[PDB]
Order: sequence, then structure tokens, then C-alpha cells
Amino acid sequence: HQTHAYHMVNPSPWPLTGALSALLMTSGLTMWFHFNSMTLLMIGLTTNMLTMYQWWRDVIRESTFQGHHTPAVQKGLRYGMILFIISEVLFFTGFFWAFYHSSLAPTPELGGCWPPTGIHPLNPLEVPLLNTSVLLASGVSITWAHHSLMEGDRKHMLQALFITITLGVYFTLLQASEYYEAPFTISDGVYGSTFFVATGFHGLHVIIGSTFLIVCFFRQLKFHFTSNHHFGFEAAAWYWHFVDVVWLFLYVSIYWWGS
Amino acid sequence: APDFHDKYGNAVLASGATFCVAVWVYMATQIGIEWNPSPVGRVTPKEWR
Amino acid sequence: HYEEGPGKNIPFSVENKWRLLAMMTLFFGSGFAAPFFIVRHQLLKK
Amino acid sequence: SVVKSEDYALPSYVDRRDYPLPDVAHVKNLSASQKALKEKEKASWSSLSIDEKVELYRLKFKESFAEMNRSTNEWKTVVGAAMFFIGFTALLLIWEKHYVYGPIPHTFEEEWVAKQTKRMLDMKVAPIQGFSAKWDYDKNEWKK
Amino acid sequence: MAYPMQLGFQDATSPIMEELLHFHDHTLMIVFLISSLVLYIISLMLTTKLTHTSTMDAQEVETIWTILPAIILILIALPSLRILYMMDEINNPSLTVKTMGHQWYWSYEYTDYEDLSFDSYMIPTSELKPGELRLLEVDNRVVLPMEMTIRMLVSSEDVLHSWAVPSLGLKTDAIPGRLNQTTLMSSRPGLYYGQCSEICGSNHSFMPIVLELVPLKYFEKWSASML
Amino acid sequence: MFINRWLFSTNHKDIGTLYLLFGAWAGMVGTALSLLIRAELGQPGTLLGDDQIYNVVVTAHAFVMIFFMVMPIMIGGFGNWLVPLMIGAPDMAFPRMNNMSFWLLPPSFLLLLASSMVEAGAGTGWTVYPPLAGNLAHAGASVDLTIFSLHLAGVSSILGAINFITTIINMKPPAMSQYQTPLFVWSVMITAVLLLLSLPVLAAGITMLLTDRNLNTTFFDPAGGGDPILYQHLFWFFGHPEVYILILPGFGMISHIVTYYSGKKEPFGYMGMVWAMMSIGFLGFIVWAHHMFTVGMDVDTRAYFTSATMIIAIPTGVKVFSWLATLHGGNIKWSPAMMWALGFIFLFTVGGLTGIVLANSSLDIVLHDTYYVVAHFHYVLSMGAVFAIMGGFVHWFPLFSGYTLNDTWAKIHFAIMFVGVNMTFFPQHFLGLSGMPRRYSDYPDAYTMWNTISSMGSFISLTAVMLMVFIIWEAFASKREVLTVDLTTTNLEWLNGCPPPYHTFEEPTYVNLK
Amino acid sequence: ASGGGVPTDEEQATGLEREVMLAARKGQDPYNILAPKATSGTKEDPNLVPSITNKRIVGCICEEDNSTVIWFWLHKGEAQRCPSCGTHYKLVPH
Amino acid sequence: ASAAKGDHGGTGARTWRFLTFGLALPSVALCTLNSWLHSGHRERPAFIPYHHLRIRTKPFSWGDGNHTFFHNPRVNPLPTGYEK
Amino acid sequence: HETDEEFDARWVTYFNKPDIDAWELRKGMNTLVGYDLVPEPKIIDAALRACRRLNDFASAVRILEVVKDKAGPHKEIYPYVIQELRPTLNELGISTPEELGLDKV
Amino acid sequence: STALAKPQMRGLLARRLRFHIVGAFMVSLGFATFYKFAVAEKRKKAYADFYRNYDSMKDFEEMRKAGIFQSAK
Amino acid sequence: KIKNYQTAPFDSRFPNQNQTRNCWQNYLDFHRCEKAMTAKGGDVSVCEWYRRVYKSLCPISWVSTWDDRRAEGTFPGKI
Amino acid sequence: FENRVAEKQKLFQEDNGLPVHLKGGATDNILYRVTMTLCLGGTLYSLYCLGWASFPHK
Amino acid sequence: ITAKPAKTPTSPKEQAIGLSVTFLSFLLPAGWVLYHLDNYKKS
Ligand code: HEA
Ligand SMILES: CCCCCCCCCCO[C@@H]1O[C@H](CO)[C@@H](O[C@H]2O[C@H](CO)[C@@H](O)[C@H](O)[C@H]2O)[C@H](O)[C@H]1O
Ligand SMILES: CCCCCCCCCCO[C@@H]1O[C@H](CO)[C@@H](O[C@H]2O[C@H](CO)[C@@H](O)[C@H](O)[C@H]2O)[C@H](O)[C@H]1O
Ligand SMILES: C[C@H](CCC(=O)O)[C@H]1CC[C@H]2[C@@H]3[C@H](O)C[C@@H]4C[C@H](O)CC[C@]4(C)[C@H]3C[C@H](O)[C@]12C
Ligand SMILES: [C-]#N
Ligand code: CUA
Ligand SMILES: [Cu+2]
Ligand SMILES: [Mg+2]
Ligand code: NA
Ligand SMILES: [Zn+2]
Repeated sequence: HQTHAYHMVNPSPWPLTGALSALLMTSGLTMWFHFNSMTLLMIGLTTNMLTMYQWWRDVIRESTFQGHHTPAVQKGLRYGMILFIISEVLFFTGFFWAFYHSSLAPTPELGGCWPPTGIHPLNPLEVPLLNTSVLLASGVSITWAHHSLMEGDRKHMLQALFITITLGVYFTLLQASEYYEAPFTISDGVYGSTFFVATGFHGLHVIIGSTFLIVCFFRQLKFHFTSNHHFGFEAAAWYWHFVDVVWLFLYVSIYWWGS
Repeated sequence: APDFHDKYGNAVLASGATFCVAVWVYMATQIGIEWNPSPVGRVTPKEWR
Repeated sequence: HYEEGPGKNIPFSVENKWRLLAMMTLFFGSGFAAPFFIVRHQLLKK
Repeated sequence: SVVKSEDYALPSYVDRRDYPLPDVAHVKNLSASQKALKEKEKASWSSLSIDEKVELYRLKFKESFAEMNRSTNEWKTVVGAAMFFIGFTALLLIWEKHYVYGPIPHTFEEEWVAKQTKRMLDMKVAPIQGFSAKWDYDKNEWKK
Repeated sequence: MAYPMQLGFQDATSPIMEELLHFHDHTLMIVFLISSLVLYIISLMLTTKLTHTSTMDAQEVETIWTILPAIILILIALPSLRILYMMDEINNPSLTVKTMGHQWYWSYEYTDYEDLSFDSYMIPTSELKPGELRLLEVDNRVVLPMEMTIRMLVSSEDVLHSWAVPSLGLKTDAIPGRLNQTTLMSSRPGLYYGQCSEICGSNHSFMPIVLELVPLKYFEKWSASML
Repeated sequence: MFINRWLFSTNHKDIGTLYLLFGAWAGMVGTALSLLIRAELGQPGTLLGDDQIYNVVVTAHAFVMIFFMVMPIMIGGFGNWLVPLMIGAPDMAFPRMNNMSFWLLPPSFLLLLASSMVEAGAGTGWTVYPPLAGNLAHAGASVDLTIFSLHLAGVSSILGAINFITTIINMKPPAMSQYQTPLFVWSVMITAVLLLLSLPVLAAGITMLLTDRNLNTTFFDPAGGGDPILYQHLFWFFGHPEVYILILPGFGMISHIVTYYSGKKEPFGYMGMVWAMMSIGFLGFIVWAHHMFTVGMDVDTRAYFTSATMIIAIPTGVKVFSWLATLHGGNIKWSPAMMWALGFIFLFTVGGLTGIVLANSSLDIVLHDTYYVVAHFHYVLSMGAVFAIMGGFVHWFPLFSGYTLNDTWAKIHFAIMFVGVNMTFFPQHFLGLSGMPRRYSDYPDAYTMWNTISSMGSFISLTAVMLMVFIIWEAFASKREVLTVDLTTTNLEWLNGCPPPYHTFEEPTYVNLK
Repeated sequence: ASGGGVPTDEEQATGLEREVMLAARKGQDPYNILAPKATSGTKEDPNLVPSITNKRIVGCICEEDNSTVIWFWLHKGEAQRCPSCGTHYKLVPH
Repeated sequence: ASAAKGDHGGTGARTWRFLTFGLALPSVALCTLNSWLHSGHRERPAFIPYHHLRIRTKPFSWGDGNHTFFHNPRVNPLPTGYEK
Repeated sequence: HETDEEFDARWVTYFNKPDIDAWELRKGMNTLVGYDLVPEPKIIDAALRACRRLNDFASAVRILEVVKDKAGPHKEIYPYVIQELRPTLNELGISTPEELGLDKV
Repeated sequence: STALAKPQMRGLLARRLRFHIVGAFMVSLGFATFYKFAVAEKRKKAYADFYRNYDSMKDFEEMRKAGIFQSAK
Repeated sequence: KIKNYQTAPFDSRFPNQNQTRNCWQNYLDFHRCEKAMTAKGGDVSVCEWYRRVYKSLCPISWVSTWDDRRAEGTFPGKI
Repeated sequence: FENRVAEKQKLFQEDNGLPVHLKGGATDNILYRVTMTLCLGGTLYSLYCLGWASFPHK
Repeated sequence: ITAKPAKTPTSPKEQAIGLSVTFLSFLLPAGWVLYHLDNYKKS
């Protein structure tokens, strides 16, 4: 019997299935890019989803159902999530560096100007501004959800979290529409490259963050959270504010200043 | 009581040194390795053009 | 639960030193040989 | 006496010249005569014989300072063995030269080198220090 | 060029390379001194039976250990940066020559007046003439006027390469879409050799650079004859 | 039971053992690649007759030695085994995520071997610069398999860094401050912070290379307004932190080994050692462009990067002099691990000093992309990282296994290695000063003598590596079980015996505040 | 504006989380979350070291701000002394 | 800034719901109106086969290799111009 | 810090404590030999008499050994210390390591 | 038999260190003087002596007559 | 008119190792000038300095590609 | 909906020695076998693809 | 460190076998490839 407060985790197959899913996704992308086949990639995406589902299912079993998340364990998970977010900030930093490198020193092939000759940027006061209001609003509603949960108010937590998710979905649909309507593409030199890869990774993170909020929504429906213990909600809110801040930097840098 | 080094250290040292010197001298001089030393003081320059 | 102690906290057996020699020979030998056989492979394509 | 693995959390004996009085005695169990010797130790030590004094020491301690600090012939084995294996390496190099390496380029032929040397001197390669500086252009010979 | 058993830099052909040699001598002396001092103190710490194993106070000796290295670094940086800025100083060239890297050869363009350009390939080993240097000779050398300040401009028409001539202290990467400038001034006539210095694929080892430094009037006539 | 224990592990010691096994196997791959390099160069002319293959061998040599040998051994192996024991913690913070950091590495290595097997390999240099690494000069799958290998190794280490930072911050005894944790623990925490910040930037850069190769982006292609030099910045913004990541855990192990075999209870100048590692970590992010002094950068930028790079010698010097001050007054035990550490101190000092030579951008013009750089970094990596690894391996092998090595054999091994690596790399200084480029499969004839000696040195180290395998075999073959280890009062990782039970610190240590 | 419906920890915490929460209410620390406060450490007033077995590792920070911690096994029985500073510790098994 | 609002008589769920419905969603509604007033297709510009645009160094891994992933025939010309 | 005399005096006082126990005897000698000095005869005298009060002949001999060891290559120190201690050695019947043969390797 | 004199018994390690750190310093000075003399100054003098009366046209004519140039016969 | 042109002089607008924009600017300037002169009926001879500078500095293939793109209508700079 | 967390706590704390990833019941075993089958089978397939791609098609 | 005598002592003869086998495991496969290099450049 232990007399510390930390969690000795049962031996688990999900690290191995996650690692193999990484092998299958990357060898799958290689097979798709070079050997005209999606098969390995589809297996890898499937096993990756299965791994994520059973791994985080088990974390819920260990905490809500078995009681292993003492305050010391929760404190470690807080550090873990903060450090993960920091690494994701630095990943985006590389794409912002690429954007500023190319736009501050536009080469002759571009016309020696930014935006390049032949590029017609989107109007930042149209859908991009709408998207900004959508994500900012969702940062307000997720804050309402957090306070409702802390105050023990089930119905208003669910309402505010549902509004937050709806806004995340609205952003995603608006962005998908903008992608389709944009007269430039990812193959339109470094303007298209920086635009779609940086906003595209951001959009993937909006989808990830929205999925995490949806997990929290169903856990809330099933009463998993207490008014004082709900780190999965806190982590999803931190991740959601990160997604909102990355958007604000994209909006100012690429859509507005880069127009 | 005497250990491995008391009993065999002298012979290991002597044989190992002798073997090492002999085989490196052989490798260095007898099997056609071209060390390409400096020609200074060694090569008589010869007309080339 | 699991075996504890010397020779038991490892994923390979050390119960017989000659079987162990074989296993270590295959293990480190395969790693050391691999680049030579990759070079051979690339030379044999062209 | 006999040290056991399952004893690892108990105070243990060491012979270290910087830790002269270890945490336990070398020998804890005493025979009848050893018990009598420890009782005699409570009287004047002038009444102990030399042999009794040595046995008290060897009950308390395993090795003396002179024993634990003794030098050894190990360096002969280490140096001799290292030179053996370095010598064995040259066998591998002989094998490589014989069976792996083919001829080197024709530019190492003695006549090529002699011509190349003259041409390096004709173009005054390294004329301040490195190469042509060592050639006497007046006497047509390497400087002494 | 380098010569057999060489230990140090090729002899300087330009004043800047002369500067680098004296600066390297200065820095290497410091390198030897610090390396030797460390080896010696190691051996001193390891050669006594005397002991002192109780806690030792550190803040006095750490002042020495930081201040002395900081001073030494400053004594390296000052001459280092002086050469850096002198390399960058304006010197107004008499001639501009471009070189374009390719897999696997250099081309050269001298277009101040006429449209002069040519390719420069390694002489294959089987075609060397007696006395010529394996992997270093080219078919068409970069003829240049001696004793004059020359602007080199370096680029590439495919992958990265890098245009180097050690005895002149030159190494400038050759980047497609970019025109990198360096300056060259040879104090002497002769033949000065370099080799491609950014890995560029399977024949990176085999695209060398040969400068042929001659008087201006010979350079002018060679230039005319190469049109 | 075998699969549960060794494929589904949630145990920091068994995972550490997996990493040490993986790293040792990778070290044989990386050593064989290094011998093929030196065989090609060991006489003038061509050995493989295929310099694309030579370039692939050079590239893989570096990736294997860095990503599959040094980082898994130092951080995955010694870090997992030792960090929880040294702070009295019952395991790592995320013991199951820790297992995925391990299991991502065999697939990462598989992708790298696949890159060398398909097409003509990735003959790029481990820098993977475009356009050589782009889809025209390296068409086909090899470079993409290399990119994906790096992706997986990057995820493994980023998650590992999250684990180590969290464990070290959160799981010490409540009375133990950060200034009461051992220096090896500090060294792993700082390495983990460097990994956390730097690897995402590499991930961004190689992802951009992947999309330029497959999605028709042009981040690095001037035809679309891109710039090959942007890739170099992103790569080296990671790559300079990376060289400090490769050495910092070695610095931590060297502190412990020198303290232990000096018979001391503590290293000299603990807080200065912490200061020095933190300073090295911080400065390690503001110096990267010294890998780019010949790309055409403005002179004031080259002056700044010269100056900032030199600053690092100050905290590094404090650590060297503090190791010397730890020896001072010691009851010196001439164990094989002590020999490794003493070799480390001197050979690391030599390589750090040639690094200070290179920091001078004006001299670096002539030395860049020559064997002088190769000599600099093999003194810090093959006589620094490898000597710290061998020292830590010899020192802690009895803790991990319960068995002792034969010390005479281990001293013979050290002696052979010390001769071999110095014969290999010392002459490369002369080759660099005299202008021999790196990444070359053959050289002008003048360079023959030093290349011949360097290649003969490489075979001496081969003999040392073969003997190391025999020495490990002899220890497990003879089964001399550990009894008593000195200095446990200041080396907590030994206090649970050899090997420690599967679960340690189930009851945590008692440490009062006073 | 303000129904309920969210469980509290008192209602729904379980397992070790609940044990820690209940013990804390009683001012007890069975899972070692807090640092113990030292006694004067004399042989008369030894530091009392709880254990669920008959030995536990002590780490002694002999003086405030020492970076070196001194580690040793404390066994059931007579009090033992830190080998560096001599301050006394006694095991209290339970 | 203090913004221009100003409650903090204690913080809570009621205030953040107030901000959600009183400021945040009205802002979204206004930007949604603004956007729906300036929607409607911009007339596509003359096609000019600029070499820094419509990059093709390797075929795309889908379709005929020559269409971007969210190709819009109305506004995205191919390297050879707009589709028919 | 403290004078040499003050240092020596608090070590003499340490070993002279009449009811010094075995742990304190070991702690004292094992701490003392960490310092950069060979202990003065007056310190060694007090430690040897502590050995006598603790009925521990062997530790008395070991203390004489560690005096010789702390002198390192300074071969003149140990014979001087033994000289200064001979009245105590005679009084307490302590044989030196040399008289017991314990200086043989 | 005469008594032995009291030798120094304290600070022997520190005394040894002090003495040899000073010796290490004096050697480093002595080496720096040698290296400046055998290497650095030798180099300055070799380059200054070489160029003092150097005639670049005479050098060129020698090279040209030896046949080394593509541009000059 | 300031002939005896040898090569392009130092230009404080472009003092650094990267001379790409120097080549580009003088190419633009020459062709802008040649446009304004051929148009307004004047003499391209006043454009000569820019012509000599860009011919000295610019790689042949850059000039050639830029000329091709001007003919094609795909030159992305403003002339 | 109703709060059934207590029922789930009873289930996952039952003293049956099952590891947490199987302690839900037989559906866990099915999902585990599907996942591991896809991973191991996919990995073998990836090795087949490496073998295929390692040769110009010989 | 101290340790027990070997539970399964490895005699000098046994060590010569283990060492020889270890060296041959490294040397023979690489030696075979390198000996046959010229054969490979043929195809
Ligand atoms: C362990 C890995 C490691 C480490 C720790 C270092 C440490 C340093 N390196 Fe190293 N380096 C590499 C691995 C490493 N390097 C690699 C792999 C490359 C090549 C990458 C590639 O191109 O593939 C490289 C390339 C490289 C370059 C680029 C050269 C080029 O490509 O042209 C430079 C330039 O500044 C450099 C400088 C330094 C410096 C100043 C240090 C400093 O941190 C050293 C500080 C240490 C000391 C100075 C010695 C101890 C100090 C004292 C005893 C105090 C007194 C000293 C003085 C006052 C000077 N390194
Ligand atoms: C049990 C756990 C999981 C293990 C799953 C293992 C699955 C094995 C599937 C093998 O099927 C292959 O699929 C290829 C693609 O993968 C086909 O290639 C085809 O696919 C392309 C497009 O979809 C076509 O363009 C090409 O003609 C064609 O070669 C090909 O006929 C076939 O040999
Ligand atoms: C960097 C790596 C360093 C490795 C150094 C290797 C040292 C040598 C190990 C010996 O290797 C063997 O050498 C034999 C020759 O001595 C080869 O036999 C070959 O040559 C024989 C003699 O000509 C024939 O009998 C055999 O059939 C033929 O395979 C054999 O294949 C190979 O395994
Ligand atoms: C049925 C449920 C009551 C939850 C509970 O107390 O068990 C109520 C309370 C809050 C409700 C949700 C919130 O009102 C937010 C959403 C409002 C939408 O109009 C319907 C779905 C929506 C998601 C609601 C579904 C459902 O009526 C919920 C979930
Ligand atoms: C080194 N960097
Ligand atoms: Cu061109 Cu290397
Ligand atoms: Cu660096
Ligand atoms: Mg380079
Ligand atoms: Na070669
Ligand atoms: Zn204490």
C-alpha cells in the first residue's frame, strides 16, 4: 500500500497502439504522396482515433470513477497541460516567423512587394472580422460556463458550453467557406503557402479544441464534474483561449497587416 | 595471495607492447600504404611541361 | 507480481551465459551489420 | 563475516581511509574465547598480549590502512591488454588494405609526384612559409 | 593550395587572409594556454594523497573563474571584430565578376563591358596532364587581374553551393534567387584553388575553383579572346 | 506477463532499461555508419563508387547518433532510471505517456531505415537543407521518410520533456526545494525545457519542407517568393539548443561521477553549477546564426552572433573549474567511471575551445564547412557526450543490474577508446585549417596523410566498441552480485539496493522543514 | 438564474482523492502531502517519523538552505542520528 | 483600458452571462450583418500566368494532380487559365 | 573564523566529554579527518582516552593509522606525533600499528 | 636520541595548491613568450620580409616562363 | 557623361552582402526609363547608366528570364 | 438525466484484478482486440510496403 | 563497491570464447560485404 498521493497507472496498451498509429499515419502519408494509395493512412487515422478514445476514456475511469486524481495528481496535470500549450505556441511561432520573413522582404519574383503581384487578399473587415468576433465571444461564453460550474449550476454550465461549441462550429464553417471562396490557393507562392498552412493548422486546432469542449459537454451531461474538481474542463478552456489568441495574432499579422 | 596481475601482469605488458609495435610497424611499412609525406627534402622536382 | 532482483528486471534471460552470448551477438550484431547491408542494397540497385 | 544482499538497508562495514571508524564492527558474533578477550579489554590494555591486541583489531576491522591502501600490478595488465587490442586493430587494417582497398590513383606514382612537385614550385605554392619557401630557387635544391 | 602534411592555414594571398593568420595565431595561443592549464590542474588535483573533503566555500574563487574568462573573451573579440569590419569596409572594386553554382560545375560571367561567360568543370583524373593536381584542376580557369579590388557576386541556378578560395580567405554561399557579394584582392600572380563548400549532391567533392591571377593587360587580352 | 511488463510498461525503471537497450543498438548502427565514412576516406580515390550512397551514410550517421543513441540514452535511459530515484518519487508524473515516448522511437528509426532503402536515400546532410532536400534534387520518398522520422522522434521528446518538467517540479518531497535537488536532476529539467521550446520550431520547419515537397507550397523556393535561408534559421533555431540538449545531461552525470569518485558528499559550488546550466540554457536560444556565417548576413548581425556565442564560455568555464575544485582534496578512487569523467573534462575542454575559435565569424569564413568544424564537434560529442554516457553506464550498471563489471576490463576499454578517438579526430584539425571540405567522399592528394591516420583511428574505436559488448556479456555471464555501495547518504538512487525493487518509494521519504 | 445539479466533492469524490479530502478535514496527513515540522531533535525530543513498515528513508537538510540532503534508513527501535549533523530521529510504526 | 463597462462588485456566472448576451453575441450579430451586406461575388480578374503563382513542382495527390484541394472553378484558375 | 588554538580546543573538549558514546567517538574522528590538517597531538590524546573510556582498544590503533594517513607524503609528521604521544601510549598500554605489524601490506 | 622537531601539520593541501598554481602561472607566461617568439612573431617577420622587396611582375614573368598560365604564354 | 565606367560603384542603398535588390532596382530603373523615353519620343541614351549597372550586377539568366516575362506579360514588377 | 456516477464508481472499483482498460466489461476486450489487430496488421502491411518500395520494380 | 564472488564464474577459456564470438559477430558480416564490394558495383 502506498502512502504518497501519486498515481501508479495500470499497465496499458495505448502507448504502443498510439506509437504504431503514428507509424501508420506517417508511412500512410508517404504512401499517399508517392504511391497513390490511401490505405495505410486510413488504418493509421483509425487506430489513432481508437487510441485517443480508449486512453482518455481510461483517464476518466481513473479519476471520476476510481478516485486517483488527488490534488497532487491534478497539480501535475495542470503543469502538463500548460507545458503542452507552450510547445504548441512555439510550433505556431515557426509559421509566424515564416510569414514575417517572406512578407517583410518580398523577393523580385513577387514583384518585390507585399502582397505579391497578382494576389488579391480577402477583406479583413468581412468574414475575417466576423470570425474574430465569433472566437472572442466564445472566450466570454466559456468563462460563463466555468463560473456556472464553480457555482454549482448545471443548466447554465450546459447552456454556456453549448454556446461556446456552437461558436467554434460557426468559426469552422465560416473558415471552410472562406477557403472555398478564396481566389488564391496554397500553390499561390509564399502568400498562399503562409496563409493556408498557418490558418490551416489553426483551423485544425479549432477542430481539436471544439472536440475537447464536446467531450466536456457530454461528461457534464453525465455529471462527471464536481463544482470543485473538473480539470478536463479547465484544460479544454485553457486550450480554447490558446486557440483564440493564436487567431488574434493571425488576424493582425496575416489578414490585416499582411493585406 | 598473488592475484592475476602479480602472476601475469609482466607478461601481458611485455607481450602486448611487443605485439602492438610489431604489427603496427608491419602495417605501416610492408603492405603498400601510401602515406604521401611531404616532398620537401625528399622529392627531386622533375620537368613537367 | 513480477520477478525482482538481479537477472530478473530485464526483458532478456541471463539464466544461461551461452544462450545469452547468442542473443547479445544477434542483437548488437544485427545493428552493426545493418548499414553494411543497406550499402550493399543501394549498390545492387545500381 | 558474511554480508547478504537482503541487508542493504542496514548499517554496513567499509574500509575507507577517509572513514576510519565504520558504522559497525567487522565481526559481530564472538566465540567463547573472543568473548573472554572483550572482557579482558575492559582491564588495562598493558595486560593484553600483542596477539590479543591484533585479534581485537581484526574483530573491529577487516583490513588495516596499509592493506586497504596497497598498490597493485593492475596497470601492467591494463596497459599490456590495451596494447594487445590496439595491435589486433592493425591486423584488421592489414585485412582491409589487402581485401577491400584497390589501387590508389595514378597521381601518387613517383614520376607524377616529382612533376607535380616541380609544378607546385613553378606556381610558387605557399612561397612565404609553407612549401616554396623551403625551396632554394637560386641553388635549385631544397633549402638546408 | 594545400600541401602534404600541412598543419595550418594555406599561405595568405590577400591582406585580409594575412590578418586572419595573425588573429588565428593570437587565438590559438589562448586555446593552448587554457587547454594546457586545465590538463595541468587536473593532474595536480590527482597527484596527492592529502585530502580535504569537508564543505568548501565557493564565492571567492568564482569571481576569478568568471572575470578572467570574460577578460580573455574580450581580448579575442576585439581583434575578431576589427577584422570583421575591415572585411566589410568599402574599397570600390575595379571589376565585377559573377559566379553561378550548378550541379556540378561553376559558371562565370564578366559582364561589365562585353558578354563574357563560360563554364568551369573539374578535369577528370584520367585526363590530367602530368604534374596537374587531382580533383583541383578545371578546364577553364577564372582569370583575374592581380593587385586589384574585384567584386565577386555569387549565386546558384539549382541547389545550394558555396564558392571558396582558402588562400584568399573567401567562402560565400551560392543560393538560388540571391546575389551574395564578396571582395577579392590578390597580392600576387599565380594559381589559387578552392572547392565547393556546401553539400550539393553526389558530385559535391568534384566541382573546384581555380583562380588565375595575372597582370591587367593579360587579363584584358584573355577577356577579349574568350568572347 | 512478458508483454504486460515490457510492451505495456508504466514503470520508470523498465522504461529506462528499454531506452538503454534501444540506444545501445542504435549506437552500433551509428558506429557502423561512421566506419563506412572513414573507410571511404581511408585512402584516396573512391571506395563505394557512389557518392550519393556516401552522402546517405553521412546523413544517417548523424541522425542515428543524435536522435537514436545520445538522446534516448541520456534522457530516456539515465533520466528515467535516475530522476525519480534521486527525488524519492514513486515514478514519473505521466507513467503511461512515458511509455509512448519510448515506443515512438522504434517506428521513428524504422522510418529512417526506410528512407535509406527506398529510391537512392536522403543524401542531404543531417541539416536537410533545401533545395538539395526538395522534390527536384531529391525526388521520391526518401526525404519525406526522413522528415516523418524526425516528426516521431520530436513528438517522443516533446512529450518526454513535459513528463520530466512536471515530475521534477511537482514530485519532490514537500520539504525539498529546487535548490536541494541533485545536479543531474537540474540538468535533465533544463534539457527538457530546451526540448520543449526548440523541437516545435524544427517541427514547423520540416513540415514546411514537407509541404514544399508535396503540396506545392514555396516557403523555401524563390520561384514563389520563398527563401532557402528561412529553412536554415528555423533548423538552427532548434539545432543550437539541440547541441546543449546533447551535452547538458552529460554535464549532470559528470558532476555526480566526479563528486562520487572524489569521495565527496557534494560537488563544489552547487549554486554556481545550477546558475551555469540555466545560463547555458538561456543563451542557447540567442546564438543560432553562427551556423550561418557564410550565407550572406549583414556584418552587424555577424558581430552580434560572434559576441553572444562567446558569452557561453563563461558559465561553461565555471562548470569546468568547479569539477576541478570537486577533485581538489578528494580521496580519489581511480575507477573506470572516474577515468571516463576525467577524459570528458579534458576532451570537452579542447572541443569547447575550438568552438570558441569558430565563433569568430571572420575566421569562420575560412573554417566553415571544413573538417575543423567536424573536429570541434566530435571532441564535444564523441569525447564529451559518449564519454559521459560510458562513465554513467559503468558507474550505474551495478545499480541497474545488481551485478558488477570487471573493472580491469573496463579500464582496458577506456584506454583503447581514448587512443582511438584522439587518433581519429585530432588530425582533422589540420585537415580543416588546410582547407579540406567536410561532406566530401574524396580529397585532393595533399590531404592523404591525415585522412589515412584518421581512418586507422576509427578502427581502434571499433575494437573498443566490440570489447564493450564482451564486457557487458562477461558481467551478466559471471553474476557477481552487489553487496555494499559507499556514499549512499549523498547518492539516494543507491539506497534501495541493486537493482531496486520494481516499486520504490511506495512510502515516501521523510524530510522535515525545521 | 441559479439552479443546482452539480455534485460536490463531498458527495462524489471517491477512492484516494476522498481519503485525502477526509483526512485533511481532520488535520491528518496519511499520504504525506505536507512537510513534517522538526522537533528540537535531541535524544529527549527526537523527530518522530511515522511509517507503515519497520523502516523508512529520512532525508536530513542539516542546516537551512543546505543544498546537500543526507539520506539514510531509519529503523524501528532506538533513535538514530543523522550522520552529518547528529540530529535525532525515531521511527513510529503504525 | 478599463474598457468602458465596469461591474466588479464581486465576480460571477451572472456577470459573465451578462457579458455573453449583452456584449459578445450582439457583436457577433453585428459582424454577421456587416458580412452579409458585403457578400456577393467579386468579379474575377483577368488571368495572367504569373510564374510565382499556380505553382506545380509535383502533382497533387488527388484528382488529376492539377487542382488544389478546395479548388473553386469560379475564382481559381489553373496554370493554363480559368476553366471552361 | 577561529584561531588554530580555538579549533584545537573545541576538539579536545569534544573527545574529553566523560560520557562520550561510541557514536560520538566515530562521528568526531570521521568528521575531523575531512579537514585539511593532521590533528594536533593534544586532540589525538583526547580521542585515545575516549577510546579507553569506551573500552575500545582497536579504535585507538585505527586513530593512529589515520594520523599517518592524513600526513600524505609528509613522512616526518607521524613519527613526531607518536613521539609526542608516547607517555599516553605507555600509560594506556596502546600499541602502535607498527608494534602490531599492521603497517605490513 | 634527540627529539624530532614539530613539523607543519595544518593546511598542507592548501599550501601545495598555492605553490603550484603560482608555478602554473609562471609557466603559462613562459610559454606565451615562447609562442609569440616561435610562432606569431616568426609569422609577422616572414610575411614582412617576403613582401619588403617583392616584385610581383618579376614573379609573374617567372611563372609565365615556366608555362603555368592559361592566359599568358 | 561620366563614362570611363569600369564597374558598378558602391551604392549606399545596398551596403550589405545581399545584392539581389541592387540588381533588381537597376533593372527596373532602366526599363522604366526606357519606357518613359521611347514613349515621350526622347532618347533611351539617358537610361544608359542603369543599363550598365544592371548588366554588370545581374546574372545573365535573371535578365533573360525577366526579359522573357516582360514579353509574355508576366513580369511582376511595375514598369 | 440522472447522476449515475456512483454506479460507475462501484463497477470500476470492483476487486476483480482487471486493468482499467478492460474493467468496463467484455466490450473493452472487443475494442482492444480490434485496435491491436489493426495496429499489428497495419504494421505488417507497412513492412510489406517498405519491401515493395525498396526496389525499382524488380 | 563490494560484491559477492561470481555465482557462475567465467574462466579465462570461457572469456576467450565469449570475446572471440563477440568480435566475429561484428567482423564477419561487415567483412563479407566489404570483401564483395566490387561484386556489387557490377550488378
Ligand atoms: C555537445 C555538442 C556541442 C557543444 C556543447 C558545442 C559547444 C560549442 N560550439 Fe559547437 N557544434 C556542434 C556540437 C557542439 N558544440 C555541432 C554538432 C556542430 C556542427 C553542426 C553541423 O554543422 O553539423 C557545431 C558547430 C559549431 C559552430 C559552427 C561552425 C561552422 O559550421 O562553421 C560554432 C561556431 O560558433 C560552434 C561554436 C561552439 C561554442 C562556442 C561552443 C561552446 O558551448 C563551448 C564552451 C566551452 C568552452 C569554451 C571550454 C570550457 C571553458 C573553460 C575552460 C573556460 C575558459 C575559456 C575561455 C575563456 C575561452 N559550434
Ligand atoms: C488487418 C489489419 C490491417 C491490415 C490491412 C492490410 C490491408 C492490405 C490491403 C492491400 O491491398 C492493396 O491495396 C493497394 C493500395 O493499398 C491497391 O493499390 C491500388 O490502389 C490505388 C488507388 O486507391 C490504385 O491507384 C493503384 O492502381 C493500385 O495499385 C492494390 O490493388 C492492393 O495490392
Ligand atoms: C569497418 C568494418 C571492419 C571490418 C573488418 C573485417 C575484418 C575481416 C573479418 C573477416 O571477414 C571475412 O573475410 C573473409 C576473407 O578473409 C571473407 O571470405 C571471402 O574470402 C575468402 C578467401 O579469399 C573466401 O574463401 C570466402 O569464400 C569469401 O567469402 C568473408 O566473406 C568475410 O566474412
Ligand atoms: C435535458 C437537459 C437537462 C440536463 C439535465 O439537467 O439532465 C437540458 C438542460 C440544458 C439543455 C441544453 C442547453 O439548453 C443548451 C442547448 C439548447 C438547445 O435549444 C437544445 C440543446 C441544448 C444542448 C440543450 C439540450 C437539453 O435541453 C439540455 C441538456
Ligand atoms: C555548436 N553549436
Ligand atoms: Cu556544389 Cu557542393
Ligand atoms: Cu550552435
Ligand atoms: Mg555551409
Ligand atoms: Na574516397
Ligand atoms: Zn542532518
